[PDB]
Amino acid sequence: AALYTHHQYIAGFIMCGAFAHGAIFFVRDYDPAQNRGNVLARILDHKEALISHLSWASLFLGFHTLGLYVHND
Amino acid sequence: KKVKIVVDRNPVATNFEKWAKPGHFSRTLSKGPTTTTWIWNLHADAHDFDTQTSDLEEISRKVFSAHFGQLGIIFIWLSGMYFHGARFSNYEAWLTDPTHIKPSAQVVWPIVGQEILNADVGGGFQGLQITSGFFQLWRAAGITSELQLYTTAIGALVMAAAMFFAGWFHYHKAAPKLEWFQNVESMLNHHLGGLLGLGSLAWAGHQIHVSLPINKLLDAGVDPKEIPLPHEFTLNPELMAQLYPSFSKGLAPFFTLDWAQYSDFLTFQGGLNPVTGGLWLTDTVHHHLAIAVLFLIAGHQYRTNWGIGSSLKEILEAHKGPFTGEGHKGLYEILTTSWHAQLAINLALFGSLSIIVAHHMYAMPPYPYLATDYGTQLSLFTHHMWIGGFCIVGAGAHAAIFMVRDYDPTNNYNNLLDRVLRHRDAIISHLNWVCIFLGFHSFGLYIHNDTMSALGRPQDMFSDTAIQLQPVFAQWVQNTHFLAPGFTAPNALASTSPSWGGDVVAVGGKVAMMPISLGTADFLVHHIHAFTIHVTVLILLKGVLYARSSRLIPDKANLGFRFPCDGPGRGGTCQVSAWDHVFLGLFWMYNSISIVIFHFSWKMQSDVWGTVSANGVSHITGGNFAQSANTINGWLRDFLWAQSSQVIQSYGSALSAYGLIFLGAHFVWAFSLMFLFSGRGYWQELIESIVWAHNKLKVAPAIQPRALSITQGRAVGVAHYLLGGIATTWSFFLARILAVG
Amino acid sequence: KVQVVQPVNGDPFIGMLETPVTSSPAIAWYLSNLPAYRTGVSPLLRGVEIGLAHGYLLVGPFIKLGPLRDVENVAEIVGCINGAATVLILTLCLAYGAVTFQGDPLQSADGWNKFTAGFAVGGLSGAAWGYLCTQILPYY
Amino acid sequence: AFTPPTLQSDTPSPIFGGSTGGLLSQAQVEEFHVITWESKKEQIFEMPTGGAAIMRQGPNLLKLARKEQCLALLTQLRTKFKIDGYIYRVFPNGEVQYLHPKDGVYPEKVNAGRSGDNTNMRRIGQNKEPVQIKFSGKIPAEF
Amino acid sequence: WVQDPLHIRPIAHAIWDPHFGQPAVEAFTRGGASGPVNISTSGVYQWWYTIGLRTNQELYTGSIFLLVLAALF
Amino acid sequence: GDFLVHHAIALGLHTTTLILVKGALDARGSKLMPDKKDFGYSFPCDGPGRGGTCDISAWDAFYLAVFWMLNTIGWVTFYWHWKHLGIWQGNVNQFNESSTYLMGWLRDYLWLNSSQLINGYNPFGMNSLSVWAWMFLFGHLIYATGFMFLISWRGYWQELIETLAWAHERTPLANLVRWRDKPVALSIVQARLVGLTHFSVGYVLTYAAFLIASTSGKF
Ligand code: CLA
Ligand code: CLA
Ligand code: CLA
Ligand code: CLA
Ligand code: CLA
Ligand code: CLA
Ligand SMILES: CC1=C(/C=C/C(C)=C/C=C/C(C)=C/C=C/C=C(C)/C=C/C=C(C)/C=C/C2=C(C)CCCC2(C)C)C(C)(C)CCC1
Ligand code: SF4
Repeated sequence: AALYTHHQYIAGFIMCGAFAHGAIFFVRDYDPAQNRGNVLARILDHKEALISHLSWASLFLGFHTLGLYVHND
Repeated sequence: KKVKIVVDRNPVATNFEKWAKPGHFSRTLSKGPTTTTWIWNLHADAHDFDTQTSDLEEISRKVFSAHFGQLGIIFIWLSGMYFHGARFSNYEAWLTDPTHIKPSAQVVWPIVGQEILNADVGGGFQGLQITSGFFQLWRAAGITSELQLYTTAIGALVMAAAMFFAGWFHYHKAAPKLEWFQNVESMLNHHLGGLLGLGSLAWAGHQIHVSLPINKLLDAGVDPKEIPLPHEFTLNPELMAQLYPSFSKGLAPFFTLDWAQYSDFLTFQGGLNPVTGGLWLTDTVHHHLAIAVLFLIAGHQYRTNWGIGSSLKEILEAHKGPFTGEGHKGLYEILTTSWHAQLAINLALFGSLSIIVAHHMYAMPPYPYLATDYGTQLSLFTHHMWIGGFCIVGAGAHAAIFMVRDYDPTNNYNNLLDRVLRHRDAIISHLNWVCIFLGFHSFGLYIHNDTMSALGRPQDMFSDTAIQLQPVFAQWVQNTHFLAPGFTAPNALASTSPSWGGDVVAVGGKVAMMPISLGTADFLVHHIHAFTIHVTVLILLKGVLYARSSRLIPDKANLGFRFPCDGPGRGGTCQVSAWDHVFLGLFWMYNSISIVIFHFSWKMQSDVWGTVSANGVSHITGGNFAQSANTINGWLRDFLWAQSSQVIQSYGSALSAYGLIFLGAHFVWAFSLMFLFSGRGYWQELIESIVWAHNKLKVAPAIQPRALSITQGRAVGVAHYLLGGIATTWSFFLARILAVG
Repeated sequence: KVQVVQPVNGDPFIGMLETPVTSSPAIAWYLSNLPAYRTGVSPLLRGVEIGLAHGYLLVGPFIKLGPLRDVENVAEIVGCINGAATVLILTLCLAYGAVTFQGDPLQSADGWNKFTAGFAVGGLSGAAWGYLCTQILPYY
Repeated sequence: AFTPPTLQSDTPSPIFGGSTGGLLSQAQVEEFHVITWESKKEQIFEMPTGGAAIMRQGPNLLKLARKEQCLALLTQLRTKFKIDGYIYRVFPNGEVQYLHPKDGVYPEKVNAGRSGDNTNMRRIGQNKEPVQIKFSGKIPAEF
Repeated sequence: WVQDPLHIRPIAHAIWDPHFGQPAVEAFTRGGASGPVNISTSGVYQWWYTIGLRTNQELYTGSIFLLVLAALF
Repeated sequence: GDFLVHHAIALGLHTTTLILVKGALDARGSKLMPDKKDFGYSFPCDGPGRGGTCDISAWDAFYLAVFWMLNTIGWVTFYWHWKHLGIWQGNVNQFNESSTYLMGWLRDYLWLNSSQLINGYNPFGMNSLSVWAWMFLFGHLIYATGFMFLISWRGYWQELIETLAWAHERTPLANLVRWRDKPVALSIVQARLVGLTHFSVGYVLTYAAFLIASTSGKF
């Protein structure tokens, strides 16, 4: 139990750090002129689709998992 | 000059045009909802009558009619209570055997298996077990029939209609002028004499003629269906004479000043009735007669349309001394022109009164068979404690509001308000030192106990087994109160409460009230109470004092009472307003009252409540408060883990609902954190992405979804936090006390 | 009519008022006659007096409440504890002096350095005299 | 041309009973501020440090700690009294600056002869990219 | 622990704390050690046992080698 | 029960990723702050204008996502621990029937397994599990402290500290000691960091104490 929980918490923190440093890359080291038309620019182009679909997936999962738990309860 | 009645005829026309158009009262709210913030501000500013009109006359009229509406709502509520007692309650069955039938007054329907909630309370009945103490109240009144509850409910409905009609009439047909409202001397004369005074006198008359013979016969022990109806006792002094012989002499002793002859129903006894566990109704009769006379005397002080009397202004202006400059000069003008000043005073005094009520009702149960009803005890105490705390925080909020809006420095020059505002840093500095010192010497004591217990050095921790901290002053006061009857209370036959000392009052095999001992744990919890109270008063007092200005933001009152911040400048000015001070004071009041009710619950379940086994009292928890309350682990294990066993194991029973709310409240509280840790910007950009998704499918609203304002985010967060916490404690208390006790 | 609360120095725009606690002649005399508020006296001697008072004051808590209070040998353990407390507060004084005085003759680099030395030899002395008072006092 | 007025040290102060929000140790080591105005009647006003003072007929002087307190007091005067005042900055060595009515004309009215400091002639997104200015000891909005 | 891997609680390090009472010193003497000790929940005993380390001299040799290696880095 | 818990895990991963991805992409500028890259990765806000811009920087997205990471890993470890605690005792039925509703989690897991942990020290003595009981309460204290920084914000504290500064500069026998650094309340972003650090440390310590004392106690 100790080893599993230890490595799981370590992994969670490291994932948060990976995303934090991706954000820092975008704020600091991202050059639109060099990265023009590549997959990085293209994924910045339609960010609203990504954010809205993450929002839908999370809303669905939360609504339904909570609803089933509450119904059973 | 000369107090009189002044009204305007038909000031307002009774139409429905303004209901069709929301937001009519406020100029800013008008011109359509461009964004949802309009929808929120429509409700947030509905009763803020100050921002709808600057005329104090119109503000006062709106307040008058709103009070009538509130009275109508309260009468609807009372009518509902009495009607449910009349129809869906086992009151008539509970009267015969009040010791074994569990009070109930709400049945549920069959619709989705919720029928299980119908408890097997008793009397051949099934329903939810009420804890509002209405059965004991009705028995103390002397009801003993379900027709009388129906009559009372219908009368309360008629009176609710009367209240609503009165509100409509006094806003739309005959509305008072402003100079009517400002007759504070006449209003005080009528609220001392007419309201409280004549009300107490009328209640004493009722008890003498209804509640006293009926309850005498019930306490002697009679099936209620044979007892004469109250009008029979009232109308002939023969029956009362057989019960209370002094009624054979009539009113002649009263007008002859031979009042001692009324000693058989105007007693001074104290203590509890051994058969019911409540105060003697003769004692309460005498109490109400006495205070009715005292209030009638009090209601003649102030001057009105005749020369005799004192003036509030003259009395206030004459109390000035060397340390205060002008003293109370200008207090009269800032009390009869600002409603928020009166609201602060009245809310503070009302919350303190509610808390006093809670105390005086657990210690000295005033209704028959109410001490033995442990659920009613706990519920009534906790309810009045929470109501008092909320009212006190409201007093703080409205003191701040008055300090922001209705305070002008022209009339408040070198008077008491000016003197206080002119040295606020000293007050706040010293109050913060007191909070620090109390926090250390209250919580660090618990932490020292915890550390010594975990280290295996119980000879070092503060406890009765080691370093003692004994409440010498509280114990001395308890002893002094015990020694009163016959010494300093020569005409009192027994102590006012069996909590000072003496014997154990037990009713129906259940303890009603036994002496409460104070030791080291009681010392520690009382200092915890002092610490929490002091931090709460610090927050609210600092908000009131620095409402206007601050060395950080001198023009704060220009930003209003309720504003989020003042930019990230000066290092950050988040939550600098008075409203945010109220927002934090709510959290601290919650903490304070929660610790108070935890202390009451554990102390009563460990040192008072229990069953008498013909050889000693066997308390519910067995006395573990005296030895386990000294440590935080003791509270987490011997009170919160241990006593939660009745709520988490409630599934499939009648208390199953308390098992759901206990969980459900845990949700709401946690949900509140969403609003308290987050900020508006994240939500605005998230909503921007959501709105793009809607735009792509032509379903965007024409009303802009806007994230909640900063102030509203904080308000929603605190509302949810308080709701979740209070509901958790309420369900836990109720399930615990309805499964044991 | 008795005006007890006035602004300090008669100037109402300084963050003080003179009050029957701040300016009453008894309190003013008592504080001015305290060793700290004596600019004229040599800083070493004022440190000596302060250390004497504070070292002697500081013994009692550990004597009556230390971990080894119930054992008879508590007096000497506590004398050691108070010597250590005075020593630590001494290095506090040195850090403060070496920080605040780097760019009342007490408020100077050499004035404080001597005052820190005077606090030493007097501070340990009260921790020593406190031990002797435990072994010599009749009443104790 | 314009000539800022001279700070007359011997000026009556408002009738004030003493406050706990007045000057502190910062006014003896750094610097403090002085505000001077001229009252057409002796009237009660609200001093930004809590409490109420009475301003006297004629010239009045009042010294505070922060500049912003002085400007808050001056805004109160301009709105509720229509009184125009002057804010000087006093150093503890004796030096005196003249602050708020810098050109005699208030900051909201064009004076024609003022310096256009810190006025970029580009929009808000026309600034440089942080990657281009990396390791420069500045921010994108000052190039 | 090598002899009885299933009936021995692996010891982490010794406890030296001058605040302990006598009962705590009694309660923390566990896996056969002479004084109070901590029981390891890191699973390093199993790892070192599996990879070939059997005696304490080998553990000490590894510690010395790794100390020198850290100095070299 | 495994179905329900795996979907809870899916909710956690998706919401944490939503916060992190949104803060990473919405970091060069939003509709609310079109020039956010001019301010850097971390900054407090953009004043109370335009409705209010609290927690607007990308650093605040990381801040808000750390809570969700903690919650999600807590769900994962709760699931693993209860599944295997049923496994190791041979009583698979307790989980398999009690894990389909939340009161089963609250009662048959948190409440039941906490009996030995909270009994580590008590008025009748202590055992080896006293250190874990103390650590349990210690983590509770740290987490509860972190709420102070998370809920209260710089503005009450600045005025309070400043009144304290008046008190210290102005009291006899203490005017002889002055601060070299002017005491100011923690900054906004710093306070968010402090509250988050307390939250995480308390979370980790509390769960570690519960896990070690609930597994080593029974086995
Ligand atoms: C290989 C791993 C790695 C590396 C090399 C870096 C490197 C860097 N990071 Mg980063 N980061 C990482 C992982 C990593 N990170 C992870 C896993 C996370 C998720 C938590 C983050 C989240 C993160 C953020 C949000 C930020 C950085 C920033 C930075 C830069 C400056 C760091 C700094 O400010 O120092 C300062 C170090 C500290 C202030 C330490 C704080 C104290 C810690 C967090 C808690 C202490 C409590 C303690 C453990 C309690 C004791 C326990 C006991 C009491 C029980 C730097 C280049 C900053 C940056 O780039 O600026 C734009 C920035 O803001 N990182
Ligand atoms: C128990 C606490 C709690 C709960 C329930 C939530 C729930 C949620 N969070 Mg949240 N969060 C929390 C704590 C919590 N959080 C904390 C402490 C933080 C740190 C500040 C965050 C930070 C955070 C961020 C940054 C984000 C979320 C998001 C979300 C949403 C994710 C979508 C979803 O799961 O849909 C499921 C929906 C629900 C579970 C809500 C339940 C539905 C209700 C109960 C039904 C209504 C019934 C009834 C009509 C209620 C009204 C009755 C009353 C008026 C009388 C969701 C609503 C994300 C989001 O915004 O989504 C897009 C988002 O990005 N959270
Ligand atoms: C049916 C009779 C009637 C009619 C037609 C009107 C009509 C009008 N009144 Mg009114 N009034 C009435 C009765 C009536 N009143 C009564 C009985 C009272 C005594 C309380 C008042 C007191 C009163 C005041 C103080 C004011 C008005 C005002 C007005 C005007 C606009 C304000 C308005 O009501 O907007 C819309 C109001 C509503 C759509 C309904 C109000 C919400 C109700 C009261 C909720 C009741 C509480 C309820 C229990 C909800 C709480 C809990 C809930 C969750 C269950 C409008 C022309 C205002 C005015 O003069 O113009 C500026 C004004 O301020 N009235
Ligand atoms: C004997 C005289 C008398 C009595 C009994 C009352 C009683 C009351 N007044 Mg009142 N008042 C009086 C004189 C009186 N007043 C005078 C002379 C003035 C002029 C200054 C005022 C001005 C005044 C104001 C401005 C307000 C009150 C309010 C109230 C109510 C307090 C709220 C409450 O819940 O209390 C306890 C509730 C009860 C005891 C229930 C009893 C209800 C009955 C029906 C009372 C009706 C008696 C009525 C005052 C007598 C004349 C009515 C008749 C003309 C039809 C209360 C019912 C407040 C209020 O609630 O607004 C309505 C309020 O805002 N009064
Ligand atoms: C006699 C008591 C009393 C009265 C008459 C007032 C009157 C007033 N208050 Mg006030 N207040 C009080 C007590 C009182 N307060 C108390 C006890 C507190 C402490 C909590 C406060 C704290 C307070 C604050 C902080 C503020 C006011 C404000 C106001 C003014 C506007 C109120 C408004 O319209 O908001 C609109 C009404 C609502 C938004 C209704 C929602 C209120 C909460 C969310 C309801 C809680 C839910 C409920 C318990 C049910 C929960 C169950 C759920 C599942 C449905 C108004 C004149 C505001 C002001 O600006 O003053 C000028 C202001 O900001 N009050
Ligand atoms: C468990 C969480 C927690 C804790 C420990 C505190 C603690 C404190 N709060 Mg706080 N608060 C909290 C939650 C918490 N709060 C939350 C969630 C909120 C949001 C509503 C607030 C909002 C709030 C406000 C608005 C205010 C406070 C204030 C205070 C301080 C009051 C002084 C005192 O209590 O005396 C003493 C301090 C303690 C008893 C803390 C425990 C320390 C132990 C017992 C002793 C210390 C010795 C230590 C163990 C040895 C050092 C070890 C070494 C390694 C360093 C205090 C430090 C008030 C303040 O600033 O001062 C008046 C203030 O006004 N709080
Ligand atoms: C079935 C199976 C298989 C397959 C598998 C697969 C298919 C896999 C995978 C995988 C995956 C799929 C993985 C992943 C993960 C991911 C992650 C983990 C993420 C991430 C990202 C990030 C973190 C980002 C960052 C950033 C930002 C944010 C910005 C920009 C850019 C950067 C990068 C900087 C096999 C046959 C082999 C085996 C058996 C089973
Ligand atoms: S974070 Fe919010 S409350 Fe704080 S300064 Fe910025 S806008 Fe104002």
